Amino acid sequence: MRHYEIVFMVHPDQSEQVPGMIERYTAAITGAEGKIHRLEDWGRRQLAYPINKLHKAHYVLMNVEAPQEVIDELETTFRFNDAVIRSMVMRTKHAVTEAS
Amino acid sequence: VKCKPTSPGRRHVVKVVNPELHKGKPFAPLLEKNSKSGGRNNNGRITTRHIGGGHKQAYRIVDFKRNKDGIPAVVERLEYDPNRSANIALVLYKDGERRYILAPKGLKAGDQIQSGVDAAIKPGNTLPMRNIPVGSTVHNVEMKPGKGGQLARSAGTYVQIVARDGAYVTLRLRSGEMRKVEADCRATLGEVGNAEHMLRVLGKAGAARWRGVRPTVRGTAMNPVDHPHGGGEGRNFGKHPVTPWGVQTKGKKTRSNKRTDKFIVRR
Amino acid sequence: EIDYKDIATLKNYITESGKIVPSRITGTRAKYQRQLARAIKRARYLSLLPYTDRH
Amino acid sequence: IKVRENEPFDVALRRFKRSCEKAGVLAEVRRREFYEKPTTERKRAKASAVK
Amino acid sequence: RKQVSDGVAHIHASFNNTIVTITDRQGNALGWATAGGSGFRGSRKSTPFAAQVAAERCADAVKEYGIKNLEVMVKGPGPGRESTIRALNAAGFRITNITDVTPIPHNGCRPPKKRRV
Amino acid sequence: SLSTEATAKIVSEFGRDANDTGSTEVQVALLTAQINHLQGHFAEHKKDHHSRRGLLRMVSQRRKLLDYLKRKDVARYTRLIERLGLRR
RNA sequence: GUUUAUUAAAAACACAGCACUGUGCAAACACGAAAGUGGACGUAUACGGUGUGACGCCUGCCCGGUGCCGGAAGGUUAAUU
RNA sequence: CUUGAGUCUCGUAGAGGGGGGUAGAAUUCCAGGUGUAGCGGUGAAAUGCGUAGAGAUCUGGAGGAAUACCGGUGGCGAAGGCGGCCCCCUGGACGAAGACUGACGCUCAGGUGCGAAAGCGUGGGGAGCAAACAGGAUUAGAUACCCUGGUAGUCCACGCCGUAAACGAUGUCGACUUGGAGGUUGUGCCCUUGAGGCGUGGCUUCCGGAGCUAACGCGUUAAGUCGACCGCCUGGGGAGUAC
Ligand SMILES: [Mg+2]
Ligand SMILES: [Mg+2]
Ligand SMILES: [Mg+2]
Ligand SMILES: [Mg+2]
Ligand SMILES: [Mg+2]
Ligand SMILES: [Mg+2]
Ligand SMILES: [Mg+2]
Ligand SMILES: [Mg+2]
Ligand SMILES: [Mg+2]
Ligand SMILES: [Mg+2]
Ligand SMILES: [Mg+2]
Ligand SMILES: [Mg+2]
Repeated sequence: MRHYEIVFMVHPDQSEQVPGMIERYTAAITGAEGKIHRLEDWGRRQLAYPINKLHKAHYVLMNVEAPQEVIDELETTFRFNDAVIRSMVMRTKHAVTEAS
Repeated sequence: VKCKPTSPGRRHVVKVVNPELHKGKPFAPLLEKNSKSGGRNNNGRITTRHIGGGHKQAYRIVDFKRNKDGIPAVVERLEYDPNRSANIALVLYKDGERRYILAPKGLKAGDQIQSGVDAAIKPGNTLPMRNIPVGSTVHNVEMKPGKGGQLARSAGTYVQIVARDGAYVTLRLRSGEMRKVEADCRATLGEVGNAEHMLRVLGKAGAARWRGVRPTVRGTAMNPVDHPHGGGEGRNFGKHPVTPWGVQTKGKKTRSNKRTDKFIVRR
Repeated sequence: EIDYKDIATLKNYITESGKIVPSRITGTRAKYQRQLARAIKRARYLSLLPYTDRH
Repeated sequence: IKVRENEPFDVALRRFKRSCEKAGVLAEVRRREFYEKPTTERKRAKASAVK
Repeated sequence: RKQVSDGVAHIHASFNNTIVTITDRQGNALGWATAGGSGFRGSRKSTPFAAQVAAERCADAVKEYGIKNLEVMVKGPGPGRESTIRALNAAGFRITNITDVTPIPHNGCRPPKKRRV
Repeated sequence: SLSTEATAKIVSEFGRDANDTGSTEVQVALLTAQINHLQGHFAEHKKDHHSRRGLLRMVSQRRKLLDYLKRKDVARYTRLIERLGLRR
């Protein structure tokens, strides 16, 4: 498989869904013969610019390792989900853990 | 062309040109849900809107709206339906049901296909506009919540919404500019019908035109009576509209219900 | 440096205009300059850092 | 570019932002573009910067 | 007769002319000036000391309220990015923040070929 | 390019011994794979020429090797062209 | 291919192609005092009207006149009070 | 047989290519608020836009093209060329311990393929720019330069056309031959205590010695000393024209 690192920022007034969103994704990854060696909840915070309006959003990281196939399934559930304002996921670059 | 598969092009042998045929829909012969079809253009007496004739027809076929809901359809096979170039697919539900539908693009071989509020957003089945994102590409909507009219002309025919419009009304037909429509309505969401299906030329009247409609051409033809212009030594001069229709644009459709659509430019 | 979360060690390689500071006044071994800029770009999407300044 | 100071005075601080953009990347645009004229004059003016 | 108290002032600094409008906080026109309208026209304007007399004319149309303080919005290059702010500092007005709102794209549209003599 | 679990795999199928990544029988065969596999890639995109240049490279480069075998051990040639379904 | 059945078969009508224009569906348009019907069990890759008449290379300047399209601030102006 | 050439391993840098996404700045346009007699343009001017309310300003929306800063005397590519961020498919180059094959190589008429821009066909798209075209100005005239507009086109797909001062005006491959300063990327090593210091490969700038050269200049990336193969030249005009 190939490592990853996805940081999704969900709408500020939908934070309560963030915790639930994590379980789904995480569960899938685990059920995809993958691994999760990084995780952190940044919560809400001011933005550089009012990206997609407002001036704050909920941040979360990841840095998985699951097979590209199953992660490509994420872009869909990510797009078709007004909760999440912006999506941004880079490639492997070898397992990343702690710090951040 | 620009896609797959390209459209054959008959070679100069006996004044021959572009044709029309698909990749295939394996079989050459339909199901059973169909009527008999009317015949000519005439209105219980007089012709009415001249032009209209030629034989070869039958085959009604159906389905629209899609009252049925969350029950998994499976595309049985694409199929060719007369007069309207928008294919048709077949489709069977998980309870031996069998409507028809307007064959979207990526279809054929089985596929998902689901209707009802909250359903996979691909090109499966209709869905209340409400339960739809931007729908840069919806489908044969309905001016009303229950019907299925709109752009059934699938063939390349699309419609764009506007991400999230409130007030419960949106849509952007092709040349129809802008126009609001009850949001409690549903759209197939697929929105296709293959464009090239309408990218060949009939050929040479007869075996291509006649097999549909009569000589829809009358021109001046002179004879100041048969049409609001004629005679002359051999030319036209003046106005040439039939029944002072005034072919100089004019436009129509005034007052009454509707006419609450928007934007609409004039180039 | 190869990231964007380390927003802490970036505000130095910019200015009141959030513009990527040249390598002239940095001499950041070049090879690093390349990486340093790449971060400031992608990092701006996560609104972690600003693009312009007037808005 | 963002100024702001306490104790009313028209000192300046303004020409400080006048070193990153300002009338430069402005007139840079002004008229037409460049295309080949730059990649060339940009690589010739570089020769100047030698001595 | 509204008494906006404080409102930013846009300084459309251009070459062939310069104009400053003392709009309100939200961005409503309260009083605008203009070099072309400041006696001298043709092209004699432009020059900084010519725009200063222009924007200063606002303290004659926007003075009907009582602007006790105001910011400054300088847009576009030309002889009127400094002059204006200066004349305003003497007119009696205050100041809250100076800034350049000149439209600096990122290689978007392709500027006009133009000029070639 | 090619995956190790595959490259280091095939080598142990044509090598007249062990870890003989040099052997023509090996290298040559190793080329057909990356070639056949790319044919599915070039089926898509098409316009991607800069990648075909390398494709053609390994193709001719492969042939340069086949001619060699014929000029070093007639048998080995016809004995390998089959295991790879070559010649077409 | 069509045409003056019974003096004209043609260079005329048609044609496929092209263009302009109109029509958001209870469509425009047509038959009809109306109901209703055709257009179409079609829905802008669709339907109508006008002109040109494969195909090739093309299709220049004029918006003063008339017509049409947009604006509609101001002038003139019906019934009505 | 192994040093040429190639394979394997493990790393490294990259605007190499094809596909799909996505972001922010700006322009234009549509709508509405504020506000009022100018705006725009030039050397001046005028056309043009403005009291039917522009310009300015602010709010919302639509759309297309290109990606400031980083950006460099930089990098990648056979050439043409290739700059936002992200993912997917993919090519080449280089270094190092090495392990492997064993001359499998160099060049290449004909042949096949790739080719800036402009242009062509079908269908899309169209913000800005802009051949044509139309006004205004300049002038002796001005079928121009300048100004106000503006269509094809520029953008996308797919197919065609094959040209450019397609330039290093310098064919590809290999071996030799004083030096100096620098750039970029790999690797070994050094109280690795450091920015760092010493080597050893790739690619690349500038100066320059011998030599070469008609001179300018080229000068280890040669236009120096040699070897292998290919393309080409034989006075100017007529003519890259006629057939
Ligand atoms: Mg007649
Ligand atoms: Mg007669
Ligand atoms: Mg008559
Ligand atoms: Mg011009
Ligand atoms: Mg005949
Ligand atoms: Mg007769
Ligand atoms: Mg006769
Ligand atoms: Mg005719
Ligand atoms: Mg190179
Ligand atoms: Mg082109
Ligand atoms: Mg074209
Ligand atoms: Mg030299």
